[PDB]
Amino acid sequence: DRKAPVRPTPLDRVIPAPASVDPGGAPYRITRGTHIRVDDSREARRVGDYLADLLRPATGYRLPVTAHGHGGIRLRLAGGPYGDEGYRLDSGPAGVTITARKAAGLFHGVQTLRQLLPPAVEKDSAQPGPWLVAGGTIEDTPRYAWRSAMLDVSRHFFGVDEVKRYIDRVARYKYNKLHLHLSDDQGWRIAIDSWPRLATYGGSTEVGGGPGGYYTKAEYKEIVRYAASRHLEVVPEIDMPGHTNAALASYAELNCDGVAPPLYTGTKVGFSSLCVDKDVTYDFVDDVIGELAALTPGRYLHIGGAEAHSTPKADFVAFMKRVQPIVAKYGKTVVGWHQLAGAEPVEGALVQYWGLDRTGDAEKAEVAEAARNGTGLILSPADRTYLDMKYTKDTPLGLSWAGYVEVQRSYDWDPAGYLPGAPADAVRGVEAPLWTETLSDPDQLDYMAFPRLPGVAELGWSPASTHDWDTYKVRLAAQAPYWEAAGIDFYRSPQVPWT
Ligand SMILES: CC(=O)N[C@@H]1[C@@H](O)[C@H](O)[C@@H](CO)O[C@H]1O
Ligand SMILES: [Cl-]
Ligand SMILES: [Cl-]
Ligand SMILES: [Cl-]
Repeated sequence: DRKAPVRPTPLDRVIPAPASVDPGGAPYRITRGTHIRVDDSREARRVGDYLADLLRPATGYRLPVTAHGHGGIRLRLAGGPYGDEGYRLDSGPAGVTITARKAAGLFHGVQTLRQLLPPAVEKDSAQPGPWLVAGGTIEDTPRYAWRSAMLDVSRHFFGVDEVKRYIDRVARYKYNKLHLHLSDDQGWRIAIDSWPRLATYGGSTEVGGGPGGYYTKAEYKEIVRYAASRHLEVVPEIDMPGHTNAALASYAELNCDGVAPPLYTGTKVGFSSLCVDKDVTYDFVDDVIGELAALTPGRYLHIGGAEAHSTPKADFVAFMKRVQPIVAKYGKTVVGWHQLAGAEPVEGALVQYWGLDRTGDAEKAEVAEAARNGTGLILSPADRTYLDMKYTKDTPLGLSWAGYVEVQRSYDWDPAGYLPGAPADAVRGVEAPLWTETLSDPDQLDYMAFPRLPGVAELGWSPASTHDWDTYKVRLAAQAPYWEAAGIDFYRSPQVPWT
């Protein structure tokens, strides 16, 4: 009875593990006449409609969303110790009630609810159910405020609809930020009015050659809107001064020798660099950041800064000293890869650490020192959360430069005591980046993203006290029938006792 269990799945069997789970009493059962009761507000109905849309296909129920009556499923905004993202979920014969202070909390409660329901809920045609929800109470709040997923749309371009699909994949696990890697050596993916060729030429191809693509400002705006409806704050990244061949190939004047390099379709890194000694370089950066900031309602702007191997150390420092202020000029908070820690991060900046266990102490120290100086840390170790890394030497896709990364390794660590010498309070959260040198279609993205994606979300959300591989793997194994029913391909790791 894998697809449609006789009894409801345990109230605690969800990912991320909730802060508090108190099972008790009989379950709730959604039936044909169930109404979704919400408060009389736009944001309330919004979450209500979102839930109805997720349930209507598999149940074949009407599931009206209204601001009156005593609906079997109620979403209510009220006071409580749930913060901006937490919620309380009560379940029993009397119905299911999700209470929170804000819409994001109700949304997160919905993500928990869809896991309490059976795998059949993922189907597109009416199913028999039963639509059971374990009885009891769940009180949930997040450990970290920065819980993100990155999608590389530069190595291989993914259109608006494919990005929306990935957004829905991550929304399942309460991620709250979407990092979009909009530019690299193989492509520039955002139209900039002041430099039209960046998109039309710089975005004309991708890894492996052939058609590439890019987002018009309208398309980017739609991605931001869709992400916002899924409570994901979009963090756009324009990598600099390295990983800039797409831009360099589009405008000869940006190159130190004044010659535009060919469009790049390979998979190597670290060979490109903006020309630090030219004034035009900074007019370019200002124009791009200014236009990107205007399209970004979010608080952050990622300027990258990693693998600028064609940029002398002194030049890199000088470059970052000059460009960081540009971000604040346009009202945003700068974010950069941890190499920025070696280039005097400005006040309020955050750095994304992608180091490994084997990274030298000197490099780790530089980042820990930045943390001591007030720089926020986003943890995404290359040998832990880089979703493009192979599970084993036999994985058909992905890379292996950071060694192999099985499911347990990706999950089995604690952000608070990860980087030696770094103050725990400097850790803002975690991120799971999905690079695309080897991935060209949505299904391939799924195979490399799952099953490690839920694990990184747990690290960002769950209390350290709930962290345990032996019990976590059981909750992860439980996702199998859901992904199968939803058509989500995933790596059936031998470390997980799949249900
Ligand atoms: C922070 C950063 O720039 N990461 C680079 C990225 O260009 C590449 O796609 C990925 C491969 O796993 O890891 C590094 O080589
Ligand atoms: Cl999905
Ligand atoms: Cl090459
Ligand atoms: Cl390389």
